[PDB]
Amino acid sequence: ANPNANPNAN
Amino acid sequence: QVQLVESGGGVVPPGRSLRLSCATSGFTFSSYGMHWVRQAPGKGLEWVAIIWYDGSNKFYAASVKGRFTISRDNSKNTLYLQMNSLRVEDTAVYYCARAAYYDTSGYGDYWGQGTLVTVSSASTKGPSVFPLAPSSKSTSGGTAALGCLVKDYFPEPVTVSWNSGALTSGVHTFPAVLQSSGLYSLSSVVTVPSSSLGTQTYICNVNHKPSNTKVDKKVEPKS
Amino acid sequence: SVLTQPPSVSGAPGQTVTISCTGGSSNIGAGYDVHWYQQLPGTAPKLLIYGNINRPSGVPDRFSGSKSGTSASLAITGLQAEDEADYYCQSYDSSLSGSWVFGGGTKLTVLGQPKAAPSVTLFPPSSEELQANKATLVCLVSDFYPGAVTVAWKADGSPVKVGVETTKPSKQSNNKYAASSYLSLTPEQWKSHRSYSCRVTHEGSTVEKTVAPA
Repeated sequence: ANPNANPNAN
Repeated sequence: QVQLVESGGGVVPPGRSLRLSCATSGFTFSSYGMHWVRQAPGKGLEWVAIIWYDGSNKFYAASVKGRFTISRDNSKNTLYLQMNSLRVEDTAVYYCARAAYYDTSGYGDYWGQGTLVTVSSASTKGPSVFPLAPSSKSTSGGTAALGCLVKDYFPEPVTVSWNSGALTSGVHTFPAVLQSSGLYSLSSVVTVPSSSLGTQTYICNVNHKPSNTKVDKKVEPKS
Repeated sequence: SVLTQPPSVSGAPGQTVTISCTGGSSNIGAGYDVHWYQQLPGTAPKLLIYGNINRPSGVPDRFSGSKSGTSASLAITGLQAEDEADYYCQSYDSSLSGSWVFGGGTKLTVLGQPKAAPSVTLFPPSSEELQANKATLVCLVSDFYPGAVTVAWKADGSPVKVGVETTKPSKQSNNKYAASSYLSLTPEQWKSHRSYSCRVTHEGSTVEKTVAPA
């Protein structure tokens, strides 16, 4: 669980 | 065409619950992560929470974890923030923001207009209105300052007029202070000809809709 | 704030101003991108700079970002009145549990008007408030520019901290500023001093108004 990971489809 | 429209804010006592909503249009809602951010009156921005586009992940600020839940309804293009166990320190404008991402961190490319959450244990109370009487030494050239002190009301707002809206020239109504009691006070002052103080009546009209109270206070010269 | 910004910057129209944002080795030093937001008074933040240096297409060419080591900076050239706002830098910190960290913000003032000294009016407690067993001194400050003031209270020449509440300056119709300060006393405190003063400092210069129970 990385809160800085891309949270979008693209 | 990108719209983020928030609702759900208002005044609640500590330990109560509120749900905020962020209704979106103009983009494919289900393709985007969304954030909540808050700002205490007069202070900086504080990130609150994120939800993934697919709802696979949710993260929270330490300051709200255990109390707030972020959620989304893709069929309604709507983001929610469930706020439980509200504390006075949760008082803030809450913003929703569309997630964007660059290379090594994220940012918010579109923001809602904000909704104000006020957490207070103060109860609805109409103001006490005291006259601020003008000088009998004429003080400040041919012009006297007189006013009304609007003390210990809750919540905002109050409106003030003079002589039922017929006196607007030289009126200054000051923004309220918030006291340690949780109640507001404000003042309105009007600058008038000293020569009028004999012949002209000055009445401040104070309206406090939240308590269904109106006060009309006559302000008479001292000697 | 993980990210340190100057509380305030100012400049005159046409000037260049720079707003710094200082982090550390787990945020800006770690290579996590920095972004900037503009917040016009009473409005939501708006994206100004993303990925350290990029302007959204809607942002004028007067706004630019740079990043070196543990620091980022926003530069505004050709300063205009419309630029008067709070500016926030934003990144990510691997040593904290949130998606975003913010700077504390920088208030940008555009000095677009001549200096204007404050008008000060001090009212004593009304005999009705006293006759209702309370006492409020009211110090009303108006028509000053820029919108920074200090208000201090004195009882017989001695400073009073307890019972004071002061509003932040608020902009008027004429683009000058107003503020108010209240001092809450017992009628006993009011009657037990020869005088009270409201002392208003604006750009190093002070107006003091006194009232006397007398």
